[PDB]
Amino acid sequence: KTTQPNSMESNEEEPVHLPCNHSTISGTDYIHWYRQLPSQGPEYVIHGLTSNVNNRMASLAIAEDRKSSTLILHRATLRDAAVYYCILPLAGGTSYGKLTFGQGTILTVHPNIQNPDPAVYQLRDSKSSDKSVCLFTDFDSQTNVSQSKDSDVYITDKTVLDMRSMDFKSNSAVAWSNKSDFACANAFNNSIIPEDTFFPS
Amino acid sequence: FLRGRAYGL
Amino acid sequence: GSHSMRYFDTAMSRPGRGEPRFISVGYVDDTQFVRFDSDAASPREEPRAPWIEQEGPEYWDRNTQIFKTNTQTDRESLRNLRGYYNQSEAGSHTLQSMYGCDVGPDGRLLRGHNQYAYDGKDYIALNEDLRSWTAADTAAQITQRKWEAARVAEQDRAYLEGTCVEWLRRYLENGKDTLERADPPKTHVTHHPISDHEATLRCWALGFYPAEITLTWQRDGEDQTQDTELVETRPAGDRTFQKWAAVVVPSGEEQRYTCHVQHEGLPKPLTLRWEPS
Amino acid sequence: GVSQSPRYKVAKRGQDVALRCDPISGHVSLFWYQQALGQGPEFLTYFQNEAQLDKSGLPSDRFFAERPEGSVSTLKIQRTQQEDSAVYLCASSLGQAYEQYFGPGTRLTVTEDLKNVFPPEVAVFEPSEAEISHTQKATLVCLATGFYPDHVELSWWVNGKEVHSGVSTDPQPLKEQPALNDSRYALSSRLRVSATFWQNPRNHFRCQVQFYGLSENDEWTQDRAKPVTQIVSAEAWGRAD
Amino acid sequence: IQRTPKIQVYSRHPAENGKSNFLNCYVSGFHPSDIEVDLLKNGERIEKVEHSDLSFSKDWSFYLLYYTEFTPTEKDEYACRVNHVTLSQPKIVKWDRDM
Repeated sequence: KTTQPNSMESNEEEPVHLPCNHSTISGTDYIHWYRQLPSQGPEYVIHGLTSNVNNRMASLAIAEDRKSSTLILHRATLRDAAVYYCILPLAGGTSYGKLTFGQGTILTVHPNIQNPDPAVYQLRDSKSSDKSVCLFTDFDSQTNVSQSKDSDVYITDKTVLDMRSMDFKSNSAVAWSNKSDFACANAFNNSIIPEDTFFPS
Repeated sequence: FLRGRAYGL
Repeated sequence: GSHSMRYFDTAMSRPGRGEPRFISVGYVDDTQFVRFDSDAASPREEPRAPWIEQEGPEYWDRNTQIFKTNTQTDRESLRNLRGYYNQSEAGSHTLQSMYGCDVGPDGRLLRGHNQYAYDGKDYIALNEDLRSWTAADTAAQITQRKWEAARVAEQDRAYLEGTCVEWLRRYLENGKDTLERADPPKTHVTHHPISDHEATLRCWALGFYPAEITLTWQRDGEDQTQDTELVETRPAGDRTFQKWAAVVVPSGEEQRYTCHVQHEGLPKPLTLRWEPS
Repeated sequence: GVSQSPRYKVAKRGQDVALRCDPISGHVSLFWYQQALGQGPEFLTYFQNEAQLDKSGLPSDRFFAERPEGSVSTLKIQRTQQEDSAVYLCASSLGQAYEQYFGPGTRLTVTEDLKNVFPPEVAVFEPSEAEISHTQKATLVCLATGFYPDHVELSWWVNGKEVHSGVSTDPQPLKEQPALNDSRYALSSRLRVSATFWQNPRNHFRCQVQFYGLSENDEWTQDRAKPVTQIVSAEAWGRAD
Repeated sequence: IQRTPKIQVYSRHPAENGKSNFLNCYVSGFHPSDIEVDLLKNGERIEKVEHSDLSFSKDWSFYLLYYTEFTPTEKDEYACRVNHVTLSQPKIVKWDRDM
């Protein structure tokens, strides 16, 4: 049994330090790390005993008394966003490999938006007539998007979009309703957004 | 105290 | 405090007869303190040991649990080995392992060991430096690549440099009233007529411990190491050992021979000869 | 890598389900795990070749697993219950202690009645002229609503070919009726291209939603079309202006 | 790779007619570990017999000790019967008070 933070944040291009505590570890116990990208199966990252295990993308440092350890990603990227698990498969010799992923740590990797221009536009249907959607986009990663206070209003989580060739990454959230006592000026009122957010006429 | 071997040949 | 703790494992497949059998006996020099057998009806160690039973129930359950995890590991190994050598499923095979550590009076580690054998022949052993392997044939080489890729040596080195030593100089202290002791040999020399011109002179050494010992004959000071019959050291069935050296001598010169006995439980090498009565 | 089937399954409370796993060839060890929403995978059973040696994780008698020739493995669940809804993972390896390679897993959902299964409606929202002006960029938004179970795969298609560059889909669906326990789901995605690309009327933009629902073996007495595995898409043409 | 077992039959203590003692039959140096051992008294098998726990030497060969309490006499004969995969026929070694 191990324990680690429920979540951690980081910006792309930065080394990430994921901690883990395993107080009752044995001298024969190996420290393994697995991760699970969104809607995918878990995958192996690295494993070690005592000495530091280095590798291109991720290295592992183990405390001298071995009651704590850190998984080190030398340069986070958006693809590195996922759940990381600290595991002791052998359990002092009482186990054989069977994996006990705990809760793990959800690593969110925020993009470095180097050219903010927050705004909330209103998008029309291409087929219906009175269906509208609000799009809050181009805001920097400091900004967090919270869920509306209304049950008639739905809001997605912010997600990173990357226009691959022009390498233009940008954040964006979407809100929408069935009502119409719903404009975009009030859509994200339950969120702390940039005072200079642009609201078209 | 027995060694806990897990890696088979 | 100069001894050694060693484990002797055995895994023997029993295709066409039942399930595999597994044995794991522990040793501290010439004294067995623990025993784990897969045929045991309740996990009681039919080889229990004083200084061992003084540890809690956590210890005994913990070891018992590790042992059972190991029966699975060895079960996987037998099946892989069966494949590396292309053997059928019916044939019965054996896998044995020997590991432990030696210490000096210091108490610290002098050397660590970890060797495996298949069907009675060496397979793979851990090197002096406890960081590399030595594969006998090309099948063991398969296990070699596998073990270093997974960096298994580090877990072996860690057990030997730590657990093995730590627990040894704990068994030594909890049983200093038995493990550091030495039982000296009781020695007498019998005379057995072969015929008219010959007779056997047998030199016995009984009730000693440890097993280590050296019996030597001599004719007028000349070592008879060549023409001497010598049996294999045998257990008496009470933690003690026996052994005897014998030489054939012509009826009459049986006074020119002397037996020499060397043993830790002896203050000084002993010298003896046959005395009629 | 490791394969698993089916990738998606919807079951009525009380029926039996069968999941399958095809491990990497040659791998001796094979493990099964169950993963419920927000939780980490949970060990279920283990196989050393064809022999199941550790089943300490099987919830009850309802779960039965096999692996006849020590290769393909089957996990069958009798009388499925709501607590069975989870993603079942499969992992194989060189030996019990070596690194495990997992499969894409089977996403299983257990509902009370198949009448709860609804395919998604799909709508495409066109880029605002405000966004075009302000940034010379255009963001198309796709909205998939009213589906159940939560088994959908959304993709974007431009002029016939599938696109990835410039796409951002929600990792997880929003519940439409959070309060209710049979709430259907809504998913959202975005495709962003430059103004001059969306301003070419001859460019075709299609939002595709692959829905996984009832199969032939499933019974259907309702009057509305059987919610079968189908794809539902919405399209939009570039607007000059 | 098999090795035939060596047999030694002897008493724990030097035999003295009348004094209770222990009869031993030490089988060693064999492979594989499967082996059948019986202590005999005037050709007939002794049923009151216990044995040590299997284990092996550095050379990987196994060894075992079978034993039974007894009181030597003048006419009585004792022997050890051993069967093993490496033996065409059972190996029998008579107990010799002087060896």
